[PDB]
Amino acid sequence: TKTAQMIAQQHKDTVAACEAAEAIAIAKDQVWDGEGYTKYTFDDNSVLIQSGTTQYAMDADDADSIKGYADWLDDEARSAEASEIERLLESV
Ligand SMILES: [Ca+2]
Repeated sequence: TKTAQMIAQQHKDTVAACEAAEAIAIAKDQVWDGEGYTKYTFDDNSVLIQSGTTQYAMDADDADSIKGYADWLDDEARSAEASEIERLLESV
């Protein structure tokens, strides 16, 4: 088991996993698009990648906010949430 996986298993909260990763990473790279991501590469060629947008604040009375929630969900969760999202939009 490589370093990135051990960090992800032992430090489930992003802030703690970040401390572990930054202590030993040989590279740190940013992905700017989408949620934004920070990539920590380790000596064993594993990589821990952390999302920069892991929360969403939805105003249920605002169509754009609801649509933004839907877009921010991954595809599988969006399918699970689709009928609720439709209910929300119809109520606006
Ligand atoms: Ca995500």
